[PDB]
Amino acid sequence: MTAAEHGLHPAEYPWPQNGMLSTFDHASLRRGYQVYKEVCAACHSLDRIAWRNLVGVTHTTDEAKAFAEELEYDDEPDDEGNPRKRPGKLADYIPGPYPNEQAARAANQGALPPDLSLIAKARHGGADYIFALLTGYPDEPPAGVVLAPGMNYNPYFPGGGIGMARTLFDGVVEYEDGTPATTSQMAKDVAAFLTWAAEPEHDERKKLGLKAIIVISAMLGLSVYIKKFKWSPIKNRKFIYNPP
Amino acid sequence: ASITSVVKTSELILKSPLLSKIVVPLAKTYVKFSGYRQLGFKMNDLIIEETPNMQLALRRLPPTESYDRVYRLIRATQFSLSHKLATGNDITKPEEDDHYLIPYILDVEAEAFEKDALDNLEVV
Amino acid sequence: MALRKKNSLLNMANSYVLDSPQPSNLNYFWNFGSLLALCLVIQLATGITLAMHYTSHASLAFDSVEHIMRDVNFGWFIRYAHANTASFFFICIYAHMGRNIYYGSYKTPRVLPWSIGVIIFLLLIITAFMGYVLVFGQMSLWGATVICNLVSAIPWLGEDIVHFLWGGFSVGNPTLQRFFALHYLMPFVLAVFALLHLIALHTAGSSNPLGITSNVDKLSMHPYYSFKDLITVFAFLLMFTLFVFFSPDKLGHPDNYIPANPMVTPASIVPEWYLLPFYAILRAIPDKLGGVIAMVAAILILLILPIVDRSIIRGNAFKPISKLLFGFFICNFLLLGVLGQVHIEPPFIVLGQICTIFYFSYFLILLPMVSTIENIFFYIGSL
Amino acid sequence: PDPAIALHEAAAEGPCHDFKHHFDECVERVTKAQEAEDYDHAEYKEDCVEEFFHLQHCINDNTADKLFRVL
Amino acid sequence: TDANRLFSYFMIGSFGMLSAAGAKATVQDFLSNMSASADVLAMAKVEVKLGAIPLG
Amino acid sequence: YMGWWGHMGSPPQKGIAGYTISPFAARPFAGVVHAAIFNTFRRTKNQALFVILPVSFFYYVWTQASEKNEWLYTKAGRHELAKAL
Amino acid sequence: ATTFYNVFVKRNSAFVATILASAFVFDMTFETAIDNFWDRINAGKQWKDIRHKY
Ligand code: HEC
Ligand code: HEM
Ligand code: HEM
Ligand SMILES: CCCCCCCCCCCCO[C@@H]1O[C@H](CO)[C@@H](O[C@H]2O[C@H](CO)[C@@H](O)[C@H](O)[C@H]2O)[C@H](O)[C@H]1O
Ligand SMILES: CCCCCCCCCCCCO[C@@H]1O[C@H](CO)[C@@H](O[C@H]2O[C@H](CO)[C@@H](O)[C@H](O)[C@H]2O)[C@H](O)[C@H]1O
Repeated sequence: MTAAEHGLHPAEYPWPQNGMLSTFDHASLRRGYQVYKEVCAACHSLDRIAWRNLVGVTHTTDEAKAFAEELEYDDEPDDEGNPRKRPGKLADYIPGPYPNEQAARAANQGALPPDLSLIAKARHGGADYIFALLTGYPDEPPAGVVLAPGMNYNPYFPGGGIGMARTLFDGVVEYEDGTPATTSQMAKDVAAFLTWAAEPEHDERKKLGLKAIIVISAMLGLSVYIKKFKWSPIKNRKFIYNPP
Repeated sequence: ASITSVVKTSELILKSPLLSKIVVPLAKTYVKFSGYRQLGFKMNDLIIEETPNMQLALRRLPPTESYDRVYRLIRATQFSLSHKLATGNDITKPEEDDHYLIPYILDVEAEAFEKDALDNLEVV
Repeated sequence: MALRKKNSLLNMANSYVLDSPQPSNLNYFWNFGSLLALCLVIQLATGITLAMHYTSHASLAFDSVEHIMRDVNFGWFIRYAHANTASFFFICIYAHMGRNIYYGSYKTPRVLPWSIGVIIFLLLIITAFMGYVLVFGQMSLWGATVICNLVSAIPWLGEDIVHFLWGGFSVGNPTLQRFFALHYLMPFVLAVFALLHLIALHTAGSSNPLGITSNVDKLSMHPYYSFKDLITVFAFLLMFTLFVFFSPDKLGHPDNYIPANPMVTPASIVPEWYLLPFYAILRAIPDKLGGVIAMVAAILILLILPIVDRSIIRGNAFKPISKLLFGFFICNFLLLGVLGQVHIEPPFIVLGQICTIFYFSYFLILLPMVSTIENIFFYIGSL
Repeated sequence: PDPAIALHEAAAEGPCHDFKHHFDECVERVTKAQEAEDYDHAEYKEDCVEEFFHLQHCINDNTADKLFRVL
Repeated sequence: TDANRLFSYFMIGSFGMLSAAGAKATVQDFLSNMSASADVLAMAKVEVKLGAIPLG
Repeated sequence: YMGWWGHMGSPPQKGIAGYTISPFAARPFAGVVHAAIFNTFRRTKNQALFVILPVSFFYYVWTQASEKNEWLYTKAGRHELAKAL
Repeated sequence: ATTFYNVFVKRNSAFVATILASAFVFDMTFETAIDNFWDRINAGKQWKDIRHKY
């Protein structure tokens, strides 16, 4: 296929979580949630993440309960069997901006903004693809590209014409930690956040892997000693042949 | 394949002057690269023995030849597991690589193939 | 008489794992059998565990796998372990088949364990294909669609058989639920055949890397191969660890993290990596039915190795020409694997066909020719 | 202000100068070709995507590490 | 010498010790999948306000 | 074709004397350094061609094919691609 | 050192008891040691490092 049809492959950026022994930077995760909440959540759902998932990752229990309690969720019907709403609880999933696909497409000139809970796993490149895509809208499409109406040129997206417009501009977010909200900073943070959303076990997984590597390495070393020890009678065997 | 087949074909080649002139040197190089002599085997030690015919041929070996074969197999097995090669007297020299088994297997097979032929005879 | 010999049940165990007489010179390539048994055990344990959390209904399947990843304690590990071990199972099975072909394990008197082995290999393929569908991501659905449509090629009844497999007119809920049930079952059938091929082997005993009899020099299976098997168990677990803990998605297709969507067709529908060589063989033949036959024949042709190998010598340790031919055969099989995942474009179209011709000509032409010639060289060469 | 803006410009003028020129020349040709009439009724319309990709790929190789170092 | 035997049993014993520690870790982590999952533990401690409830 | 301990099905053995020492009496890693260097080099040298020849050939084949394929889907390769289809 | 063999190794009951007690100790200490190591190499990154702000 042409390179255009594949999309330009994103650079390998040095994410804090790259590295066998490296966790996510949780401060970046928290900043990235704030970017999700103030920019992406207008169009994109995060349906696989519950409020409880933020607790002890990006937010305290209290902050997350506050986020949940601001929203209304469908309760069990009342005693006359009429529908009711309740305030959110930590067990609730973060609610989407649109009630269904059709509503989502209608609001986005036919394109359906995907759920972002898995998007870091669901694209070649992961964090790097999300970072490259958000930051990779050129001012002007390369001369000769014909965009379909309601498409925007972005070389990282396969085919080049993406239904999502550029959305990160310097200072669309005001970070609560005083970090300068530059396009690149926000893209890095949100890309980190989405990577966490796709693989929330990441930090624990890598720590258990370290323990496993160490134990299994030692067992491998010892198994070699023990094999050699037990086999030495066979390896060391000597013969004398006297033809009868 | 049968040892009979291999032996007959080889004799056709050794007859033809042209053929032998080009095949004999190749086969000698092949055997050098084969490297079975480096484990102290004779060629015949390598022939597949888990066949009724070959079991019969091995039973027909003279006791001496049979005892020596068992030694070469044991010795080679030990070199294999040690990942060592034979050295010195354990290396099979070309003059020691005698076809000790071929006559016995050729006799066993001759009878087995005659038996097959005669099982299909038609009185005329 | 010792209990392990006296008691009939213990004696069966004893005969396989303890007093079993093995050649004293098995090399590390004889360790794949036990690794495959370890994979099979890991797959049973992780698989049965996933089954406790997975829901087979198409409305819930993908979400149940997300629930396993996110909510179930250590679900991430059990899921990744199961998914990665499926890859290791095929690495080990190819290694095991490679060992068997190189060392002539398929020759008499071991034709039966070899032939049962070819069926185990087919069951593994079916098992792994069905398991892949259960995720019900995009690759799950589209892979099921295209692979099950191959049966449409069967003349007269083909279409009817596909609708019968699907339980419907397309891949959907009925297909998913039946693949769950069969995917659960197939590993037990596979375990039975694995046991049968061992029982078949026990009459001849294991071959060895020299290809001579080992009747002259035997070693108890335990402790010698017990402790030798530990080394590869720990080496395997190290490789397992690096995938499962540090790169759990390296062997995966990202598209399988998008829920199945019958409308959107993914960019490139490719099978899992271990089925790719067979996929290349299928693409090589232009005819639909031809392609399917070739693909099946690429596996079933292994059954003729006992016949087409005309050598008087077992295995390749001492056969320089056969070793070169084997090297080319293996590398061609890997090239087929690579061509299984490229786009159907020049120049890979012609190349795929040439590799497919080389694949078949190994069994049908080259091995019979080379093995005949080497017979003659050994005889003339040692005169 | 966005650190990327300056880093990209620096990498274009410096280590990716050859690729910058190719993209520039390409755009000149294509724009001129679009200016000419009966362009819409041509078979082949040239783009600059290839050259753009070569440039971007180059810029990214010379920038990625520098950019993430200042965030 | 006893030193000589003891050393090889130290290697065997270390291997047994890491196998035991590894097995315990494997068993414990693996079986924990069957304890209540995160979503179940959430749909568990129900919180109720009391301001809404009138006397009697 | 194989028996069991005591009747394994070996041809009669006579006149081979086999000697070995206890695992506790041997150094399990005796001459490991020599083997790891010289023995491994010997075994690898003797097998090198059988790996290098097929690997190098099929890698070259793949390299040529992937480079041609890449070139056909450029601007420059438009004409050659049109003919190839 | 004969003494050590005689006490902990000679009887298999004692040897297996020793191995399991050692596994217990190893498991507890290794857990603690890795926890500390992990926290040092990932310093200022983890939730426990930023939690104090809230
Ligand atoms: C107002 C609309 C809108 C906003 C704001 C928005 N997006 Fe999107 N996004 C879309 C639409 C529509 C698509 C689908 C594009 C297509 O398929 O052509 C999309 C696609 C994506 C994709 C996947 C592209 C692919 O490969 O399929 C990612 C990742 C993404 N958005 C992330 C974000 C992030 C991160 C933000 C903001 C921080 C964001 N989006 C803001 C509308 C939006
Ligand atoms: C679940 C899959 C399998 C398992 C668990 C398994 C297990 C084993 C075991 C334990 C052995 C004896 C030890 C060894 O040589 O490695 C063995 C030997 C053998 N297996 Fe397999 N096997 C499997 C699949 C296959 C397949 C797919 C084939 C063939 C296509 C096969 C053919 C053989 C043969 C021919 C032998 C005898 C080899 C010899 O010792 O010379 N097996 N297998
Ligand atoms: C040879 C044994 C097995 C093989 C090769 C195998 C292979 C696979 C594969 C490739 C998948 C796709 C994994 C993924 O990408 O997520 C899978 C999924 C699954 N397998 Fe198996 N499997 C085996 C045994 C079993 C067994 C015995 C069960 C018992 C039920 C089982 C249950 C499952 C379940 C529930 C899934 C879906 C959840 C998931 O995708 O992880 N498997 N299997
Ligand atoms: C590998 C998994 C571990 C479990 C073992 C497999 C379970 C199924 C095995 C039983 C199948 C029949 O297996 C068969 O059993 C008998 C006795 O056990 C063996 O019989 C062999 O051992 C006994 C003594 O050890 C002798 O009486 C006999 O002369 C000899 O041939 C056969 O060689 C084996 O082929
Ligand atoms: C053949 C079986 C014999 C019977 C044995 C029964 C075993 C069942 C044991 C399940 C117990 C799990 O209970 C729980 O284990 C987990 C790990 O899994 C420990 O969890 C600890 O380590 C894990 C990683 O391993 C971290 O994710 C966690 O933050 C930490 O608290 C808990 O501190 C313990 O409360």
